[PDB]
Amino acid sequence: MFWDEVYRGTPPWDIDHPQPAFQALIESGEIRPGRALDIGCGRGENAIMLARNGCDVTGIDLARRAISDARAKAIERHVKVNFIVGNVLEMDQLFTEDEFDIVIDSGLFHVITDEERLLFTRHVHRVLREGGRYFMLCFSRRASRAEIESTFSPLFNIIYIRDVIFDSLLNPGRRQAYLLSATR
Ligand SMILES: Nc1ncnc2c1ncn2[C@@H]1O[C@H](CSCC[C@H](N)C(=O)O)[C@@H](O)[C@H]1O
Repeated sequence: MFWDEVYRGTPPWDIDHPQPAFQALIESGEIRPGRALDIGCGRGENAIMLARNGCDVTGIDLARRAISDARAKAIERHVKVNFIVGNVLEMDQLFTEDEFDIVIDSGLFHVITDEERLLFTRHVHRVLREGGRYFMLCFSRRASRAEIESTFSPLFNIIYIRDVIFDSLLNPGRRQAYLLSATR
């Protein structure tokens, strides 16, 4: 399966630290610690950072190798995180509605197929608590912001879309990104 193949190596988003956009949300107090879900969590850096800052954290990813490596990191860093193999489009089998204070999405929405985009937003909306926060980080230009807005505004109250930086292993390193903050 494609995502098993990418985690045979180190893809360009697979940095050795959490994304600064999410870490800044924690360090500024914009996010208050709570029950958090990291969808498409990859090798777990953002989920582990959330857990080290007092969140009760679950991470889900399709790729068993990413989940296994994420568990290894959690053990290495003496942090408790529930890392599970699973499909975000089947979360009605894994989580309840209204369960999570925080859902973070670091590059998952970016790779959801256009056919499944509406189903994706419904699953995310379902597991977010009333008044919870969905944070979605993706690559940015002008139409990138317009499609984020059109995709999420039916189901979510959009709080903001913010220009931020994204760390990567690419040869410019720091790239341009958009951060969506939204509630239900
Ligand atoms: N339907 C799906 N359900 C759960 N995870 C998925 C998925 N489709 C793709 N993914 C996962 O989504 C991730 C996007 S890459 C982002 C990885 C991680 N959040 C990071 O910032 O490093 C990949 O790890 C991929 O395996």
